[PDB]
Amino acid sequence: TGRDDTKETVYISSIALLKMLKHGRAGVPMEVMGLMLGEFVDDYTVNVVDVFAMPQSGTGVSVEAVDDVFQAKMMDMLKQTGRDQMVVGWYHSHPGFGCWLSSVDVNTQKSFEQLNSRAVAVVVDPIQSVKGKVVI
Amino acid sequence: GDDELDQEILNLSTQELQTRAKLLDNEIRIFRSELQRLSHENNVMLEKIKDNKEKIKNNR
Amino acid sequence: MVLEATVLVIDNSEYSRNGDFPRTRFEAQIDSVEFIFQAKRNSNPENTVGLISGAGANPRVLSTFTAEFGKILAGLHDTQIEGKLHMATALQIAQLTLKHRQNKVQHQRIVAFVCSPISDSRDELIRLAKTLKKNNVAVDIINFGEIEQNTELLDEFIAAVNNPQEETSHLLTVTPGPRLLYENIASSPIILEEGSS
Repeated sequence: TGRDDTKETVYISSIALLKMLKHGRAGVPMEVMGLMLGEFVDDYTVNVVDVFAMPQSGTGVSVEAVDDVFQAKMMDMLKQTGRDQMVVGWYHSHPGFGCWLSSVDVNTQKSFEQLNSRAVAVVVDPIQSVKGKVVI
Repeated sequence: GDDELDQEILNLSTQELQTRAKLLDNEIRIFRSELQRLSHENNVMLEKIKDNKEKIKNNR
Repeated sequence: MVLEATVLVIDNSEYSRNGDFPRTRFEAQIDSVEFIFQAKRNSNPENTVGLISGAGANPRVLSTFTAEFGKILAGLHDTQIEGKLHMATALQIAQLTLKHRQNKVQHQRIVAFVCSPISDSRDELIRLAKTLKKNNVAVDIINFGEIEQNTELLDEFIAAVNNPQEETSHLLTVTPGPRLLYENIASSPIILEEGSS
């Protein structure tokens, strides 16, 4: 047999959720992004313990607007505070459009999937989170 | 060097001139501390402009 | 010695505005630090130096461990001399700085300048002296404060720290008379020091 892939449900800790909203709305309509720090345990649980934001650009998301130099410094900042675990993916915020990956975003995602196959992309809509529903 | 030569044999003793350069050794050990202090700050400053301008060219 | 992290404690005082040493003691200490950094770095460049002061009514970290020669130097530009070194708390604050290191291979060492007679209690400091070696911290005391007419509480501190341990406590007393503070300390074994295992 091969490897079988099966359901997962992404559990967004209360901390993680506020940060994405705060960073994403504030930077809208310019695209916002950041990495998700967390851990995978189980085979049905992606647990995102924390997120942070990586520096915005007016080229929005790009494969080279991810910026690993900044990722590396940030990782060492969590390491000294004893909070580093495993980066479980990336999130990005589309402005007022729906949740769907753009063609460019597919290739951004293809990169993180090499590094860890369990990586997700979490697409956020902040201007639509001012309903009684949060759209993510 | 308008001093510590045969001008200054007249003004004060030749032994004052022996020791005087050796009080200028303390004095340049201090000016060297301050000059190297200023080497480290100009090395950090220039790299702090690099950090700024890198975002700025992306937006530009 | 090699593979070593060193917290240098600089005693900040009005005793170091004294012109015994050249042309105050503080301006002599500026030169001394620069020399010490290079000595260790040319023995082994994986060594790092941290710097704390006595300045204030409580010690403070001016530099955590850094491989940067200029960060130590910058720290001295920031520090203020109207503060007074309190040695009991400075040892304890150094012990915490010595837990953080670039690598954990780097040994633990304190170097302490003394420019004032210490008026903390002997029995109080003898507890601390024995705490150091459990943490594997030895302490080199450059003494020129307690020799302006004062007893050696130090004699007891150095014996208590010494034990089988490659970190080895040293008592150095530096001629207070003009010969240039930095010259004597630099010329004194500091990278020719020995263990005790």
